[PDB]
Amino acid sequence: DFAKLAAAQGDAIDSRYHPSAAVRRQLNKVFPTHWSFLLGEIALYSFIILLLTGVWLTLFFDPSMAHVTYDGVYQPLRGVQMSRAYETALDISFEVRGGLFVRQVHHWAALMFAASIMVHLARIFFTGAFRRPREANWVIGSLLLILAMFEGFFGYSLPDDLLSGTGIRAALSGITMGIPVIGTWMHWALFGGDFPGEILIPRLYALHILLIPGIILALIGAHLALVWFQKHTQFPGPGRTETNVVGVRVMPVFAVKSGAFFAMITGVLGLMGGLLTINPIWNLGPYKPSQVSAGSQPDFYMMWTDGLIRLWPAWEFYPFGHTIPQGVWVAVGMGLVFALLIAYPFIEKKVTGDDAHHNLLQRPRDVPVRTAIGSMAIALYLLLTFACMNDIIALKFHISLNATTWIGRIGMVVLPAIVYFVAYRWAISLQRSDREVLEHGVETGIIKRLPHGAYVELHQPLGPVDEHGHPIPLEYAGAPLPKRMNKLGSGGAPGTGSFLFPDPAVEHEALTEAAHASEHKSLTALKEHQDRIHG
Amino acid sequence: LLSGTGIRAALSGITMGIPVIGTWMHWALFGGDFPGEILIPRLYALHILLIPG
Amino acid sequence: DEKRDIVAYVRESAETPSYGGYGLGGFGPAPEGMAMWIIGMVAAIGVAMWIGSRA
Amino acid sequence: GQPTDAELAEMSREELVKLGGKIDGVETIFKEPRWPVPGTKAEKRTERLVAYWLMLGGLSGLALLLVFLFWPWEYQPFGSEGEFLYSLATPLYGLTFGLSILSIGIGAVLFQKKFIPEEISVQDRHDGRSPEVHRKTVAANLTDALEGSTLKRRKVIGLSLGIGLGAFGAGTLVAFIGGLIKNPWKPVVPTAEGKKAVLWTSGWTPRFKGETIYLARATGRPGESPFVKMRPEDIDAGGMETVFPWRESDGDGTTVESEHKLTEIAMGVRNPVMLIRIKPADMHRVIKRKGQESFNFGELFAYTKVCSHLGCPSSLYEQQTYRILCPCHQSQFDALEFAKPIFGPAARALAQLPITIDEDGYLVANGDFVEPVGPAFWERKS
Amino acid sequence: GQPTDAELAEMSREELVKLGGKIDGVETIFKEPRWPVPGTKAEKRTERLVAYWLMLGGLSGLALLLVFLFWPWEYQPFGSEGEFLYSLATPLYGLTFGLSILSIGIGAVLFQKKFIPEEISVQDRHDGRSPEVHRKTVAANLTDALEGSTLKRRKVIGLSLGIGLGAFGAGTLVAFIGGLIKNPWKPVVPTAEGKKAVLWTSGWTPRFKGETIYLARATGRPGESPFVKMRPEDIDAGGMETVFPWRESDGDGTTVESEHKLTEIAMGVRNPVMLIRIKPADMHRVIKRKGQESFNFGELFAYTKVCSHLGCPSSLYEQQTYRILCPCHQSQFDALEFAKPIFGPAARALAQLPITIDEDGYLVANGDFVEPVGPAFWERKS
Ligand SMILES: CC(C)=CCC/C(C)=C/CC/C(C)=C/CC/C(C)=C/CC/C(C)=C/CC/C(C)=C/CC/C(C)=C/CC/C(C)=C/CC/C(C)=C/CC1=C(C)C(=O)c2ccccc2C1=O
Ligand SMILES: CC(C)=CCC/C(C)=C/CC/C(C)=C/CC/C(C)=C/CC/C(C)=C\CC/C(C)=C/CC/C(C)=C/CC/C(C)=C/CC/C(C)=C/CC1=C(C)C(=O)c2ccccc2C1=O
Ligand SMILES: CC(C)=CCC/C(C)=C\CC/C(C)=C/CC/C(C)=C/CC/C(C)=C/CC/C(C)=C/CC/C(C)=C/CC/C(C)=C/CC/C(C)=C\CC1=C(C)C(=O)c2ccccc2C1=O
Ligand SMILES: CCCCCCCCCCCCCCCC(=O)O[C@H](COC(=O)CCCCCCC[C@@H](C)CCCCCCCCC)COP(=O)(O)O[C@H]1[C@H](O)[C@H](O)[C@H](O)[C@@H](O)[C@@H]1O
Ligand SMILES: CCCCCCCCCCCCCCCC(=O)O[C@H](COC(=O)CCCCCCC[C@@H](C)CCCCCCCCC)COP(=O)(O)O[C@H]1[C@H](O)[C@H](O)[C@H](O)[C@@H](O)[C@@H]1O
Ligand code: HEM
Ligand code: FES
Ligand code: FES
Repeated sequence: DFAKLAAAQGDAIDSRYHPSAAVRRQLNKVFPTHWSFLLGEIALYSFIILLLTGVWLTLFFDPSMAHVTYDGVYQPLRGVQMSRAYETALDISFEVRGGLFVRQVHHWAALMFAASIMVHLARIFFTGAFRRPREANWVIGSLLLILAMFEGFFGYSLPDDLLSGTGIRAALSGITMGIPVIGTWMHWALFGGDFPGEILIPRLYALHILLIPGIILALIGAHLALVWFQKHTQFPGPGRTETNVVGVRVMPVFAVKSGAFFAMITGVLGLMGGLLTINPIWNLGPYKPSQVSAGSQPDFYMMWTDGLIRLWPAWEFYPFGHTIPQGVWVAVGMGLVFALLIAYPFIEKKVTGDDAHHNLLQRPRDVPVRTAIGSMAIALYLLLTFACMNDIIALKFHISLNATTWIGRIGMVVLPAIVYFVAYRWAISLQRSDREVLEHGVETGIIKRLPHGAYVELHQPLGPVDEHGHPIPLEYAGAPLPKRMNKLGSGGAPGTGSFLFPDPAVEHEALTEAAHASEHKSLTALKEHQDRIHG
Repeated sequence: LLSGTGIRAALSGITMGIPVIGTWMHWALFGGDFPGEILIPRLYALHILLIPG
Repeated sequence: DEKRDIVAYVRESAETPSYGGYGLGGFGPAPEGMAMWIIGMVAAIGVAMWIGSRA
Repeated sequence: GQPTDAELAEMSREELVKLGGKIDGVETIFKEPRWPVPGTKAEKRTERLVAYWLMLGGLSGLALLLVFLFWPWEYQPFGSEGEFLYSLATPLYGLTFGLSILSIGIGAVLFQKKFIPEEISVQDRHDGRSPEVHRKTVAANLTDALEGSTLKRRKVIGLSLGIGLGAFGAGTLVAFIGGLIKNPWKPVVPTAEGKKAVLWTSGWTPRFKGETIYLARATGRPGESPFVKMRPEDIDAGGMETVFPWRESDGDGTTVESEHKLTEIAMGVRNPVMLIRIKPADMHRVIKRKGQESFNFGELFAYTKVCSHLGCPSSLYEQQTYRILCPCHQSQFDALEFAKPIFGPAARALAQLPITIDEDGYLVANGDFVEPVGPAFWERKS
Repeated sequence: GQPTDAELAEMSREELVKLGGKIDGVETIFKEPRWPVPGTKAEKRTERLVAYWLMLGGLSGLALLLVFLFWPWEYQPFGSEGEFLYSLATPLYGLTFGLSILSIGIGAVLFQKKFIPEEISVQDRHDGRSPEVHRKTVAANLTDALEGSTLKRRKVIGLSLGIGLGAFGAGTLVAFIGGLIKNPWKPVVPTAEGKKAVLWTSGWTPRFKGETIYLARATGRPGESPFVKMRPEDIDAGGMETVFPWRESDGDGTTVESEHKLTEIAMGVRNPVMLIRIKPADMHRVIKRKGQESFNFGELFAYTKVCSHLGCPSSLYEQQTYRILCPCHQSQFDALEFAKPIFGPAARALAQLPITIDEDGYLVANGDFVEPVGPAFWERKS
């Protein structure tokens, strides 16, 4: 009697505790059903998969520089001195059943985590979800992005590899020693000595499996709690206002679709871990200061920092008996990048004057200057990433390596400007298109007038039509406009039988008019609620 | 010496004496025989992240 | 002898199948990041567009 | 406007759901089932579709189980029967797992989009500026806690608590971080000129005056005799060889005392050097640095491999251009001239090792680098 | 019974605190200040007392800082000038830190107990069985979510989702745990009788038929020649020596190839053995096990050190009692008889190594243990 068991368990729960009101509030919480609001969930799900795979990895990983000869199964690396970290990474790859798959899905989850964090940041920035109520949310999310970047750095640096080791040597060691007053001291504190200090990988292992994941988990908890209680913002729409949330309740629909989305994201990541090879360390010999490779790139989320290193033009200053190497330039650049990213909402409000409580998102077209600035920043980030990749770009796409370096150097001040101008004008022209639709109706096929030979596109008005043909223009309300009669009530009733065979006409008619009734009922309910809010 | 002797007693002997799956649990935990080269890394994971979490 | 060993390694690395799926060229970070951003992120975003709504 | 003391008994499920929405500020508008018409076969087809997706997920999960338990996993040497099975083993694990969970997710999404009823529930958002009753009551509670405590009236306690907390925090933070803090300039590495700091000294620093440091070539032999003495004739015009600072005392790796000295030589960050043979025809284009004019032994030039910018090895030697390129950040150093950077982030030249030949003709270092060899840092160029 | 729309403006702090308590179900009774009478000098003394405690905390925190920054820390070898300072270095760190924070805590407690007003606030506890409105509305919401979803009507979906989730969970759990699951009885250790399991084989198992396994004494020499061949004359009546299975191939630890075989010998769980010289007077009290009657060489008996119960070494030896005691759980084995347990948790006798002397008189195992030597397990005694 599962129904009786459920009832008895509910009564016992509500007697021991009293979660009825709280649970009802959680279940009844309404979440907007916009697709772009799942971008953060992608990052959350990738993070969960990262935790689950990282536990498995830690069950088999040994962090240490203790030198050992492999003497494993992988023949191409036998008798070669390597760190125990590399040896156990190879053991995960080969000796452990499914260890290669687990580590590959872990790395793919890391890449998807960074990518989805970037996409979510783009969504919120361009939609203006950081304004008065949620600047703190933006700030903690920026800290979260920085932590994710650096944890991925430490994660692919954990198995001491040739690629990851040379990346560490460059970024960490060089840029740390570069810092003027405390650079060498920071280097010695972090590595416990010179660069190959025998505590580096244990320290990174701790930072990567316990410390940084703990901070990220706490910050994700704060992030999700803030989103939960500062009810999720929404785009302007029929019944959507600054003081309501139009969407679906948590329990019946949102919970089911979020769980299913998590399942599908897990499936995508597992499929990638299977079919796509990620970081094949066995091809990469154990780290040695002398051995190198041509590629020498970090993961894509640090590729922009590496590209900054490459592109910045070797400007070194030599104060009285001292040196200020080119690494400090990039250190300051990264500092500026993070500072501006964290402080943008406050910069935005200082610049514009907006101190209003904003609960309705802005369309990126509707906010041109911010959209232009975001496009400019994305262009700069892409230029830096492809500058880091300039080695492989030059190799495959036959471009001189010097040519790619200087393309990056010039474009990091030219391409941002071009993209800013283009994005600003593009946003304004999207606004112009929206107003054209508002004032003339949707466009359709052309018709030749009866008496004379005029051609008229035979538009379709979206609002009340004047006594004559031309309609009364509507007022823009911040919501997208249907520019195709495709997406309106036109040409949308295929035979509802099946792909290969029809259904009885009675069934088809019943279904089609039932759907018509349901959709017009939804439209009428939204219209009535909209009229009720002010009217 | 002290703590490794304690491990050898409890974790190894008790685990490996269990009738149906004792040796299997011992080998799964230690990656092999008692002094298996993964015991302390596994305990480190368990002790800094997994169990404290 | 050393040159023969290098030749053997070159041939082995050239003819060795990529363990753990399609080997995206041989360059790790750049092909892997591109494959993420295309395959994984287009899949995720398209699935999000399917599940959610446009408005 | 009443809590429905006894009407809940006869209130139906729909009425109770509406009441809950009302209490929570949620008004459910157009909660309509997906299949109002009963008995239609389109409903059965959609049912079968979601069932097929869930069953595909289950079959793929069973496939994951079966392939994981029974498949030719385990590394297979090159060109051996079973290599193909091993190569597509992990792909099969990932394919089965991902397909299973993806199909389950697709089935769940289809159930939500086809069977779970459609709603446009609208929740009243009470964001911002809690009602004045709550605000003023919280303010009163906090202010009463602060003032009643009699703080901001015991000046001595106010200052003493601040001093105590500040001193304790200072002591605790300093004791937390002093374990990590180390002096980079503590003289530790022994040298002919007494113990010196690590950054100044590399494997090429003479431990005692007049020590012989051979430019030993690092044969890839796994462990035994990894470094072997070197002769100028071994290199030929337009050739580069990575050499290391090997000492007679640092004999082959057969012993345990050795194979730690050799490991230290191999792992020395500032140890590896590139010995390049400048072509005799191109020897006339060489421009030499101050104090490094006699460093080259005839047409042999020894430059540190560590890039002068962030310290990656600069191994990519290009002959017929005499350019030592670094792969980490694409910086070229003109080997013909003193190895000065002529492109890329680097701004300082690579340190040039003084080389010569000892008795028996083996290549040895004729001294130490006249400058620190790794990447630059604050305490440099003086 | 009204929310005080505009009364809050003139409501005082006490009234607002009472209102908040009322809203939260909290009635603050007897919230009285500690010092109603003003100007008294007992108040000043108490103020100064809490101030003194906080100032002691601050002074001790500064002491922690100064001691940590400037104290002769670092190990001092032994009987060395500075050894006394080092010995109380860490105690001083702990003393200063603990005293500082303890004094801060004492000051805070005294401030709470002497200055913060005393209250006996009583909160209304609404525990158990949320009001029927909430219970029934939650039940209605959950039941509407379940039934409206149309589940428990699509038997094919109900069963398919269960099958899919179960299969996926099975596959995922098996894939998670199969990396760990290893077969204890995979024949890996080579032996004269082919590869055998690790539990069956020890360091005393002859790798090839007729192999010589000397009972090498483990000298404490740090690294070089750790194991040295042994002779019967070395022990004297009532003597115990810990010996290991040393092979001629496992030469001294000078080489890298050696010092790994030797490390394996030292770290072998079942390798160490105790060689006991039974006193000739007491040799007549010896009882011998089935198949172990000729194992002893004259008055030499070689018993495994690993205790038969949980595998700790049984290193303690009592002569004139001939009792091999295990420190882990106080089990005694009668060495005179076959090393059968005559006390403690152990129930199986220690395995007896056959021993003899080869040419030159060096002690060598005359075979292998006729039983598994470590602690017992399921697959044993057959
Ligand atoms: C710092 C910086 C950006 C310097 C400039 C270097 C650079 C990126 C130059 C452009 C590269 C191109 C497009 C070369 C083709 C020749 C060329 C320049 C033609 C004119 C360009 C032009 C305006 C054309 C008009 C039409 C048009 C837009 C054509 C674009 C054609 C292309 C290539 C579109 C895709 C863009 C693309 C993928 C560029 C390469 C970027 C990267 C990082 C690829 C990474 C990558 C590599 C490198 C693999 O080898 C690989 C192997 C196996 C699996 C995966 C991969 C993989 O993902
Ligand atoms: C970026 C932004 C919105 C900034 C707001 C303005 C602001 C506050 C600026 C202050 C900070 C500064 C100084 C910024 C300038 C430069 C900058 C952004 C530095 C920080 C870099 C950083 C930590 C985060 C930026 C992340 C971000 C928003 C990236 C763009 C993400 C978006 C919208 C992607 C499009 C969605 C989509 C379908 C992507 C997949 C399709 C493809 C292939 C897109 C192109 C593409 C991309 C996008 C890659 O990332 C990539 C990485 C590695 C190899 C290849 C590729 C590649 O081909
Ligand atoms: C060889 C080998 C070892 C292979 C294995 C690889 C490995 C090591 C690890 C991965 C293996 C595993 C365990 C994979 C499965 C992972 C997993 C649990 C998937 C669940 C997805 C699934 C099976 C769905 C079935 C379809 C279905 C009926 C769905 C509806 C019921 C379900 C499952 C609902 C789940 C809801 C869900 C995702 C809850 C997440 C809980 C968390 C952390 C946060 C909740 C939460 C969410 C989700 C928000 O979106 C949100 C947005 C704004 C503000 C706040 C929140 C918020 O608090
Ligand atoms: C959900 C995940 C779905 C992922 C799809 C997975 C794809 C499966 C691929 C096939 C099965 C696995 C193959 C494993 C074995 C294997 O590795 O595959 C090579 C082939 O490789 C190639 O050429 C490329 C062939 C082109 C088809 C594959 C392209 C798929 C890309 C597009 C997927 C990533 C997305 C990137 C988007 C990019 C656009 C950005 C806008 C084949 O040998 P070969 O061809 O000879 O490789 C040479 C050595 O020999 C030789 O030494 C060596 O030196 C080389 O020359 C080497 O090429
Ligand atoms: C407000 C606090 C004011 C005090 C600031 C103290 C920092 C200045 C140091 C002053 C004394 C320096 C000379 C005497 C000492 C000396 O000679 O040592 C030196 C290195 O100074 C040390 O000792 C440890 C430094 C202590 C950590 C300082 C942390 C920074 C402070 C400023 C931040 C916290 C303060 C609160 C403000 C923030 C509030 C938050 C809002 C060199 O090391 P070395 O010769 O190699 O020996 C190594 C042994 O030291 C080493 O502990 C050991 O680990 C070994 O590794 C060994 O190598
Ligand atoms: C939170 C975000 C995380 C990110 C972005 C991340 C990223 C990464 C990446 C990219 C790798 C390289 C994997 C490879 O090269 O095969 C890695 C390795 C590793 N990760 Fe993480 N990780 C995260 C969380 C965790 C957690 C929570 C744990 C522990 C529970 C963990 C444990 C490990 C271990 C042990 C390794 C080394 C395994 C190996 O070398 O193959 N990671 N990480
Ligand atoms: S690391 Fe060599 S030029 Fe930058
Ligand atoms: S361990 Fe020896 S008696 Fe228990």
